[PDB]
Amino acid sequence: RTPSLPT
Amino acid sequence: RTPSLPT
Amino acid sequence: GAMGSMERASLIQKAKLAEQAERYEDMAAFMKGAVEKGEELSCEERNLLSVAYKNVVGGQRAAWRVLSSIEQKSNEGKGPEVREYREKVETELQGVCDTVLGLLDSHLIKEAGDAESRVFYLKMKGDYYRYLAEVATDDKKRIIDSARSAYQEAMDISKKEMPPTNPIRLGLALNFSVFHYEIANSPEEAISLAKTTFDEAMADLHTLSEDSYKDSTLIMQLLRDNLTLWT
Amino acid sequence: GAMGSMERASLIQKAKLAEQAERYEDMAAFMKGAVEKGEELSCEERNLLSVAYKNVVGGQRAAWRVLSSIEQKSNEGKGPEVREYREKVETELQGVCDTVLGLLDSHLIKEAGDAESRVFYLKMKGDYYRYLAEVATDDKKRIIDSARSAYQEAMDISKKEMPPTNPIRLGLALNFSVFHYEIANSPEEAISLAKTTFDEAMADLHTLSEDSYKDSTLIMQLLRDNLTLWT
Repeated sequence: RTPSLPT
Repeated sequence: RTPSLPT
Repeated sequence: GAMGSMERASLIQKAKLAEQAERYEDMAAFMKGAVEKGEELSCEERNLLSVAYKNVVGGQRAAWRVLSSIEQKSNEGKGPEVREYREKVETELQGVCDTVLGLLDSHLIKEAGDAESRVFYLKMKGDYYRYLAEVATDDKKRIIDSARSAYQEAMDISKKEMPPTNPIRLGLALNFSVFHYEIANSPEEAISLAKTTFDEAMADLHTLSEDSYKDSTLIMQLLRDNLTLWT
Repeated sequence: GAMGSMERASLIQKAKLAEQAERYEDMAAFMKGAVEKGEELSCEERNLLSVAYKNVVGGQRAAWRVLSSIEQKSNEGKGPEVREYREKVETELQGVCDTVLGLLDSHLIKEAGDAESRVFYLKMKGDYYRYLAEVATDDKKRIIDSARSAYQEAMDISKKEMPPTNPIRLGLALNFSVFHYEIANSPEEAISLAKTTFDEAMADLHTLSEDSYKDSTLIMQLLRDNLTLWT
């Protein structure tokens, strides 16, 4: 999982 | 809150 | 239903999957279904029941404390929303406590003959009455005494039938001591129980395997932590 | 209903309370109710809508990945329970995505005229189609193209109407680049988009206040983190 934008 | 026993 | 159509073994299998997925509401629903099959629970199955609902009501209690703090600050000369939402969370919490107490009464406790199953369930009963006591405002006194009574019966059995290092006995003692300190306004009883429990366990460690030693000392450390906090 | 009888302002107030209490399912239900009042959402209210559902579907996706991993291991010559429960979580997840997509289509996007509201909602639409794509098995191609189309329209508007340091523009670019890398099998497009976005933001930092600088550079760091991961 490449991190997406939190919030 | 005094900690109670986890689990 | 809604778990009535699923096999008991499948409900247990899915409870373990739900635990891995940290889906505790699901886990609780699966374990409720398993209990409602009417057979007694194994040691591992009792643990699953505890884990599921403890996590569910744990979230609810944390939320309730947040909302209660805000409501308290709001007092001391807005609108009804804070109180409404705290009441919503409170009602949901009470519903979960009532559900667990219902399973224990229908019919887990009455069929539990072995000391460790009986003590396990009575300890649980004490806990869920304690959670009800945390939000109770004199219904409260009867609720508190129901918690006390359940803890006391569990203590009596555990002292007679289990070694002082038994993790179930230790965990019961730790929570009953927390009840004394946090609910019953009896800090001295809380401290006394914690210390005697810790000392009697210490004296029995020499009888234990390395793995049992690990299990017992972990809970003893939590007893000690509370004593350090209290004194 | 079920939020139909509550004031719009009370729903917003309770969404903020639910966020403080980390009760994101409640928060989402409150925000759904607020949207269904039919008025446009403010900047802060859009953020609340995003926060609520992102946390809800975030939990579901995490659970789905756990169960999917277990199911995959189970293959490679037990019973149907793992697949059943993964399907249960999957269905629930899809339901949440469909709910959010429903709010966006009825009628948030069509009434959003300002660049930043329109881009915000289209970015959200792209995200929830992306979440649907993560579990899709050729319905999948149309789902992927729906995600792409929403992201693309948001990109076109954001490039024309917003500065390169705008956090909404930056966040859209970061997620569209993740879509390229994780969903569309286009790592080179992902890397290209991330780099151009980062460089164009860098060149515009000098125009910003200290607070705006802080906001923009935070998201730029996340772009950079992904580039480091990808190269």
